[PDB]
Amino acid sequence: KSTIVDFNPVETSFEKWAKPGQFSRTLAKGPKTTTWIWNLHADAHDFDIQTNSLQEVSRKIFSAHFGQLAVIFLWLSGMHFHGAYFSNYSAWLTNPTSTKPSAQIVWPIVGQEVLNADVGGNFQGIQITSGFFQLWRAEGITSEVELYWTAVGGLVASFLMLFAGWFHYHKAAPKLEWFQNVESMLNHHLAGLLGLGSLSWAGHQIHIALPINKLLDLGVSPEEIPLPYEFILNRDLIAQLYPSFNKGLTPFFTLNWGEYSDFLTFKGGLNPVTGGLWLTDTAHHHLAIAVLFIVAGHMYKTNWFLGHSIKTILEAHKGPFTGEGHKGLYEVLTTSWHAQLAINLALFGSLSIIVAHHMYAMPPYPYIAIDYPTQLSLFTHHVWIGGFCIVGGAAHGAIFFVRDYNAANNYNNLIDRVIRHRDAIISHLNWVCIFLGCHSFGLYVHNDTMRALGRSQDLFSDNAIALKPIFAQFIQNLHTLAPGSTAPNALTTVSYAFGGDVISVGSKIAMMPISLGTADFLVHHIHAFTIHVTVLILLKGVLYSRNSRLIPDKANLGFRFPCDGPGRGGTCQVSAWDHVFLGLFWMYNSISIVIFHFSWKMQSDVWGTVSPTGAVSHITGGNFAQSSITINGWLRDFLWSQAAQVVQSYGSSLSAYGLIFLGAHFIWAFSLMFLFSGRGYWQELIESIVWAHNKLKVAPSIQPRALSITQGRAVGVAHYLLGGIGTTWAFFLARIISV
Amino acid sequence: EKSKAVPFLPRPAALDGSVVGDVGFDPVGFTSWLPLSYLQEAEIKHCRIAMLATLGWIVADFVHLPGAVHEVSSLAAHDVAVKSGALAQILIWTSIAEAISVIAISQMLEGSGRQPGDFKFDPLNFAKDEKSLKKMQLSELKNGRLAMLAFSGIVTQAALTGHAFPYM
Amino acid sequence: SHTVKIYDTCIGCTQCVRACPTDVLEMVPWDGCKAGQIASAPRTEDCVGCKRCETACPTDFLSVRVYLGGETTRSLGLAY
Amino acid sequence: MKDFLKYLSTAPVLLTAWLTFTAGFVIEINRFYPDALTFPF
Amino acid sequence: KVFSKSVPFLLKPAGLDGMVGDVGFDPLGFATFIDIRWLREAELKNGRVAMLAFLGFIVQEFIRLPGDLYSEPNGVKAFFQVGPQPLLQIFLFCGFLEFNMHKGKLTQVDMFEDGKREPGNFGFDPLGFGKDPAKRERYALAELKNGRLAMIAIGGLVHHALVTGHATF
Amino acid sequence: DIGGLNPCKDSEVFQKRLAKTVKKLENRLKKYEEGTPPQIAIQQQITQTKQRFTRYADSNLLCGNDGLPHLITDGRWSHGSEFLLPSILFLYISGWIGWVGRKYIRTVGQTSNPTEKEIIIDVPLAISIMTSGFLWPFAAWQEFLSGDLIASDETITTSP
Ligand code: CLA
Ligand code: CLA
Ligand code: CLA
Ligand code: CLA
Ligand SMILES: CC(/C=C/C=C(C)/C=C/[C@@]12O[C@]1(C)C[C@@H](O)CC2(C)C)=C\C=C\C=C(C)\C=C\C=C(C)\C=C\[C@@]12O[C@]1(C)C[C@@H](O)CC2(C)C
Ligand SMILES: CC(/C=C/C=C(C)/C=C/[C@@]12O[C@]1(C)C[C@@H](O)CC2(C)C)=C\C=C\C=C(C)\C=C\C=C(C)\C=C\[C@@]12O[C@]1(C)C[C@@H](O)CC2(C)C
Ligand SMILES: CC1=C(C/C=C(\C)CCC[C@H](C)CCC[C@H](C)CCCC(C)C)C(=O)c2ccccc2C1=O
Ligand code: SF4
Repeated sequence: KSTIVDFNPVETSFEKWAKPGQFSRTLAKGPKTTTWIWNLHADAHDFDIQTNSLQEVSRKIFSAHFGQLAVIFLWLSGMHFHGAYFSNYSAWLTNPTSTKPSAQIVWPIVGQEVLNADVGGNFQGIQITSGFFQLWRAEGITSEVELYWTAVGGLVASFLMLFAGWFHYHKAAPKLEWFQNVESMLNHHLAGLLGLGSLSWAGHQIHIALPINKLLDLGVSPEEIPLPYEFILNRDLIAQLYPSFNKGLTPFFTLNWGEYSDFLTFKGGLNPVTGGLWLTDTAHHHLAIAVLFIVAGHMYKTNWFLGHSIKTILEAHKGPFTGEGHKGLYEVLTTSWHAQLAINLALFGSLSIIVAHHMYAMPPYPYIAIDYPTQLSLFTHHVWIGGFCIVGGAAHGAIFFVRDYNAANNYNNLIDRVIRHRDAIISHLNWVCIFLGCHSFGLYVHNDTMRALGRSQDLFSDNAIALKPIFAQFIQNLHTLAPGSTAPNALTTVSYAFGGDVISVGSKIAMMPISLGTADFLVHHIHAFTIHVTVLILLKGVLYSRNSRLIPDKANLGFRFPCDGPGRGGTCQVSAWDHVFLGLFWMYNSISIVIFHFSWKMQSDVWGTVSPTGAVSHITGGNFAQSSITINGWLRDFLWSQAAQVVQSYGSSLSAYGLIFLGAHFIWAFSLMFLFSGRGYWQELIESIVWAHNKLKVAPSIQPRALSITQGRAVGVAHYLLGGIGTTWAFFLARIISV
Repeated sequence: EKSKAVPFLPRPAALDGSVVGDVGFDPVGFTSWLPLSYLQEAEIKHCRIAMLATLGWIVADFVHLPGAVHEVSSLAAHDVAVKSGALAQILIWTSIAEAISVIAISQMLEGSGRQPGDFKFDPLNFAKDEKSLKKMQLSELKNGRLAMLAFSGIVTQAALTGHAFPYM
Repeated sequence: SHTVKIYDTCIGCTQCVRACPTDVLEMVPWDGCKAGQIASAPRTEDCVGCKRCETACPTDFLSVRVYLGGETTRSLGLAY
Repeated sequence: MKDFLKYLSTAPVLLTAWLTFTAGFVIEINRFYPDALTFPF
Repeated sequence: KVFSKSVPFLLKPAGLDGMVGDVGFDPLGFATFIDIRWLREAELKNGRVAMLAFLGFIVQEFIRLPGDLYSEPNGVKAFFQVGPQPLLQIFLFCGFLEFNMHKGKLTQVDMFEDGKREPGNFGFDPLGFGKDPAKRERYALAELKNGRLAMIAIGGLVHHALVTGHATF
Repeated sequence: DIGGLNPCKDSEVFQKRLAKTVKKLENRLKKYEEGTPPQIAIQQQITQTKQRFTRYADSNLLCGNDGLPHLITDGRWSHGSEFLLPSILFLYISGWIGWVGRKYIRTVGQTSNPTEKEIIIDVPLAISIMTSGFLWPFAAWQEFLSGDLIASDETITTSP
């Protein structure tokens, strides 16, 4: 009878496994039409409509989190197992600059063995662009046995998380008060999870990754490198590489932290041997992060007369312009899972995009900057994940507004005041979007039409009307001057992208000053415009989710509904879901432009080879500066030019990329059937098909119905995203692996 | 209260007295969330398997079947027997027995009345009344636990030091 | 303004009237069904055409039918 | 094992098992007799 | 609880009661989700085919027919040397037999739909063995046991020919 | 011969294709070492390529001017193994599938809960029906004769 958990709440039985739709009150009666099948999967994780108790929803969410973490652990275990058994990691360790990472071999069936490429190191397989080899090298993993043991540990951890989810749904489910301890949860997630994870990783780096990687960079082969445990039992194997361990932990406890400058450095730049960040800098960074997060975890009052109450902090932040201020926000975020999901997903996607930027900007792994496929894939993948997560955060903000928003509890607070002037916000955001689009894109079109008319001096180019990004160049200058002036204890700039020397590893450029000209001005304003339009769609969905001048009772129709009818001139897509659908489209557009800008700019003005005398030759040859300012330039010098490797991949080991290119084109075009058409035509065609089936006595008892309007839109957008992202995926991968 | 094995720990609350080899040893409470019959069947299966395994390991390090394939130590016999297909036959017949076991354990858990580990295999008698059956069940459980620990030690020592039958 | 017609298949279940967002339909006495009531459309000038009325109709092919016609600031749902 | 067998009788599990078996025997026919453009007879 | 006579640690299977080979052997419960009459018909037909095929092995390796085609003591290699023409004629003749012996109703859903069909009872008894009902049950049990043994032996002989290649001897 | 094509056994471009593929595979084989699994895999690729080309040559296959086997599907039994025999095989298999599906639909359509037995298949009855589809050509031309294959006027029709 614990005060935090309920014991044996749900019986572990297979009876409900044999009753599909048991969770829903409407679906429990059984299918009558094929719409029931689709409704079954669309409501599976909508725990809000399955129970009327916040406690049950919270417990379901907790167990679902455990299942998700078990799935993630299984995926990581699979990655490590493939590295251990079906990879050339050992060969890549001895030749990182000449062996391509491969960790998946393809069975010899139907002639598909051509996919096993010549990745080097007496190996055949698919080249890997996830950068696991570089990460494992940065971890100090020098043998495939360690990868096997990490895979075994991942399997054990996945089983543990599965057992935890089962235990906390069926044997000991926490109570609502336990879930609502946001102060305790924040304290623990900030100190324990974040800070202690940073501290543990700093310890691992210092004791395992720092010596092993230093020996690897010195040229010591992985076979004669001591086993990682020997660096702990023997204080002399690590005190030779870093002659500060001879003093032990006495400098730490005597506040003489200057003695540890051997392995806790602040250098900046990149390791000249590997092209990645100095691992001493990384260990010092993780140590500082650990201390900062542990300190930050002692902020909120949990169980003693010590710390802050988030309710008292929020309620004190009022103002003349904001009425009641943040009063009621604590109740909103402690009684609505959707609001927490909105905030967490938005910040999580933004964090993913920031991670993507800082990855290539400052390569943190050895021999990852010179693996161009890995860098391109990591950036594009993380930016895509960030965009999807941001759209999801907007969607769940809209869901909270529709479902969990209480008008009485939010009288004259920030949420109320935002809804009260939603018109002004949306109208000014509309004006900003029109201004930004007009300018950015019409400058592009003006360049295109001036070039087409033979007026080269009328373009918005560097040798013409020039739009120099002076503000960004000022920041670039400030960073390259930071070491010794504003960061006096730095030896080198944080990233060579801001300026400095060309860093090359094995005649391949790792990082180099990224010059910003009029071409970068236009593409940056294109980014701003696309982001603003996506924000416009999502914010219009969130703010007008409850009511509008069209439908004053839109909240009574729910978050997900197709329309209110053909009246009022037509009320299609007025939902808030139909705004997360359009916003998904515009996020695809924005992220596609972002990754295109990254790919072309890097290939044209960063990546390449360096001659022995210091001459820099890039992959494309600097065509970004003069040919990325017109739409015809993007079509020809980027799309047409770099699509050559994809279309000429047939018969080679990259033929799978051409096949996926074609299939993604097919899927993207397939989406337009659902996006352009309507439900009535398909229902009436199914009518004649059903007539034929009845004529042959083969009409199913479950009456076949065309997909609902909302499901038609969902299928269309899912296929559109899959096709477009897969086309860009195949194009990028084939292009950057070939060259 | 105050289980027999660990006198300072409470009785596991699922093992009162009515099981052979029940000294109240369950400190981590495995019986609190798993069926007792299931755990008993698993323990008896492990006991029998490890008894056969210990006897086979010790004997095969002394006596070899005729043939060049059977001329390896028990430590290295796994990779040789799997290549020759010797372990494939054992796998096939063990899988047949284990499918019949799936049926048997399911029936035992859903009623029936079959005692855990009771396959009624008794060509000779060796157990005529309840008392003899209980005594022999206790002997089987104790010998099986001893053989499980013994096989564990044998394998660990042989892997550590590639020695013959004395694995010291 | 749109046109709304009521047909004698009306069972007088009132679901159309209580679904109209602009108070177009009302229940009037009748002798053609058990409930003794039939829907009426005396305020079609306020009809917006949202067709919520016939989404709540349980009869086989509807007893209230909305025919979209000429548009008006009331029928277009214009707050401006 | 009365409701578990009923769960295995559901449409998704049965379709997954049948399609896995179907792809399996197709792939194995194409392994043992590869590159079959015409009827073997 | 009764418990099976064959598998003594398992409950007695259902649906086998009035049969001529009941030893309570059905651990997987195949008689619960498959018609027992169809199962006995299939068991009897498989057994009879296996018996004929085992006798065919033993005679083929010994006697054989005159001709170049019929000159392989190994049954597995004889299946290939004989060519498709003699085998397809056997296939068509067996099909004709199947059609005429079951009188049209050949499938699991069609056979035993009307009942009145003892499993495995084709009425084939020209030599008259089986007029006495006392020995009829013993003959049925002997046929079942011989059929099962011949299924095991037919598999054994076929796989011996595959792993060795010469003959059975 | 038929349509101006020539047998692949006498098509020079066919042998040129075989030689070029083998040469590419051998050049790939040259960059690996000894009896290592990559060399074994490439050698297996070469052997399979040679076997496939030899089988296509000795298969009554007509090759065009590009040295690729062309299919003669006008209906002649001479090239009957290209389309006609696979056509018969597919017709048998697909008729089997359709027949067992229709039989299952009609069988569970006369029970108390027909819709339940469509998401939760009656595996015993499903297995019973599925193995009975080998007589689908005969069953179809025994149910059409009895009028049990086609509905007449209980089928629904739209307003016009
Ligand atoms: C220092 C203590 C601590 C630590 C380390 C964590 C760590 C975590 N919590 Mg958590 N939590 C804590 C205290 C702590 N919590 C307290 C005091 C409360 C009550 C207010 C909660 C309430 C809470 C909820 C409601 C949820 C989490 C979730 C999570 C996970 C976030 C997912 C993630 O980042 O993946 C990082 C993953 C890893 C690093 C993998 C290794 C982590 C393992 C599992 C250690 C977990 C520590 C655990 C608390 C120890 C208890 C053991 C048990 C025998 C008592 C993460 C594993 C979320 C989640 O995913 O649910 C499962 C979630 O929904 N926590
Ligand atoms: C932490 C992440 C997270 C979480 C927990 C949720 C959770 C939820 N969301 Mg949500 N969402 C997210 C991210 C997340 N979402 C993101 C990133 C987006 C932007 C795309 C959305 C957009 C969104 C909408 C628009 C809606 C939800 C809804 C819901 C609720 C019901 C979900 C459900 O039943 O789906 C069950 C799961 C499915 C139906 C799976 C569908 C399969 C997907 C679409 C295709 C995946 C393809 C995959 C990549 C493989 C393709 C490869 C190909 C080759 C085969 C639930 C509370 C719905 C709701 O009513 O909320 C109350 C709703 O209307 N969400
Ligand atoms: C190439 C196709 C295309 C184009 C041009 C646009 C253009 C636009 N969309 Mg978009 N959209 C598209 C495809 C496209 N969309 C698709 C496929 C979808 C489906 C998901 C959407 C969904 C969508 C939504 C949901 C929203 C938009 C919005 C917008 C507008 C953003 C404001 C802006 O930049 O206006 C400026 C106009 C342009 C940049 C177009 C070119 C104008 C030129 C360059 C300058 C002026 C030329 C001059 C006047 C010509 C005069 C001569 C002539 C008379 C002969 C803009 C009109 C948002 C909106 O309403 O606006 C705020 C919005 O909310 N779109
Ligand atoms: C866990 C049980 C087990 C397992 C997995 C093995 C496995 C192995 N034994 Mg072994 N063995 C066992 C028990 C076992 N033995 C016992 C109990 C004895 C004592 C009689 C022996 C005596 C023995 C000898 C003398 C030799 C092996 C050898 C070998 C290796 C290859 C040949 C072979 O399978 O053995 C053949 C096994 C036998 C000839 C005797 C087995 C007698 C069985 C185990 C007792 C009856 C149990 C019963 C049949 C259970 C029915 C199972 C049910 C599912 C139907 C192989 C690694 C050979 C080798 O390569 O040595 C390195 C070898 O020369 N074993
Ligand atoms: C004998 C047998 C079963 C016999 C049972 C008999 C007779 C009794 C039956 C009856 O009493 C019952 C039950 C009930 C009665 O009402 C009926 C009768 C009839 C009276 C099964 C054999 C079963 C035999 C089996 C399973 C053999 C498997 C062999 C394998 C797998 C060999 C593999 C290899 O040869 C390869 C493939 C390649 C090599 O290089 C490597 C290896 C590994 C050696
Ligand atoms: C495995 C097997 C039987 C296994 C039996 C087992 C395990 C029995 C175990 C038990 O009995 C015991 C031990 C004790 C009992 O108390 C309990 C049980 C449990 C009941 C039979 C295989 C039986 C296998 C058989 C019958 C295979 C026949 C193959 C034929 C005819 C092949 C013909 C071809 O191969 C050629 C000739 C040329 C090819 O190219 C073309 C074709 C046509 C494919
Ligand atoms: C075609 C179409 C239908 C009909 C589509 C239906 C009935 C979907 C049928 C799906 C089948 C029955 C199952 C899916 C079969 C696929 C082969 C499985 C997916 C492939 C896997 C690899 C995922 C609509 O209902 C509809 C509604 C609104 C707007 C546009 C449309 C629309 O375009
Ligand atoms: S159906 Fe399509 S068009 Fe007609 S109302 Fe609903 S959404 Fe608007």
